[PDB]
Amino acid sequence: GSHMERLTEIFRGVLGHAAFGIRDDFFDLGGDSFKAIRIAAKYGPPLEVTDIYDHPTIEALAEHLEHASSSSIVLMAGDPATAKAVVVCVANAAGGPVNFVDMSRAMPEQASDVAMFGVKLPRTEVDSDGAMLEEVRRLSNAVCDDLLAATDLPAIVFAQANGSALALAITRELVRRSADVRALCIGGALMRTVTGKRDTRTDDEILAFLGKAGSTLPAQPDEQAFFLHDFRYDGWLADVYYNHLVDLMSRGALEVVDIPVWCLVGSEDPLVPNYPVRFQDWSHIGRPVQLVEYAGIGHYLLRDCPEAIARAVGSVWEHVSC
Repeated sequence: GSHMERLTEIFRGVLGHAAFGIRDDFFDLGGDSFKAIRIAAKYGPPLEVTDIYDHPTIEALAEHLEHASSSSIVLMAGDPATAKAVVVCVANAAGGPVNFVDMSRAMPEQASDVAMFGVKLPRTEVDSDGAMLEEVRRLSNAVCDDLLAATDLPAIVFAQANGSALALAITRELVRRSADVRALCIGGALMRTVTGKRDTRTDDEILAFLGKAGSTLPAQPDEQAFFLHDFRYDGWLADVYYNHLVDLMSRGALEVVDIPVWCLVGSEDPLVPNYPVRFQDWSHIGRPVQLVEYAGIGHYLLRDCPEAIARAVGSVWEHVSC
């Protein structure tokens, strides 16, 4: 029915109880990350997960929906009118712009000149690896189109682990169009040099992997279902694109871009513990390659030191300012 009526129905279904009003905070009574994703998915397209964080009440959220407006990116910090550069952020598997919330909230104090856009992951249904590669091309072109229509500022591409895959695509597209790309920043990932295997693991094996990486899996089976759908989809997409790039390398046909690459890694990351020798493999994509090492931190830099990641993005911009 109405905006607030659908919001109240979805909130009562997702939170557990019906004793809920339109002025109560979403987080002060059990709301979170997964529940916000589930809410944004059930409500429909025009609601984004970040709008629940900027508007954790049903009335304010419905007002936002009134003057709301489809884009492939979402503005998270700064304003392109006053800014000197923009940063396009791609999240890890099962993620999205939400992953950068904290980081965005640190940008005004760590990179005041830089605006932040987050890439939305539609997860379009496809029936083949070739269709998946066509979808990677379509999505990278959509992100580039929306970015070049949103701003004409120098652009930095930031990637979170698995998101690196899509990030690479975007960067390369932006070079084909001779757009103003000045840096590729990648967190908690390494360039893939060998053809990869497809993810045939069980849900429990994924839970163990995420425990090893330092993350817990949600308990609600619907939240788990959405998380695992997105996780396996993103893994498939990234595997396809990295295998394409590795084939290009095998034949010597991967062009090196004159764009610097920053590799931000936590020192205690159990997923890339061989980085001291492998981080330099980003030379296949761009040069020079710079390493920033965060001591005592694991894989999830955006969870454990988001302010420092904003600081790294500001540093990258000032390094490529002139």
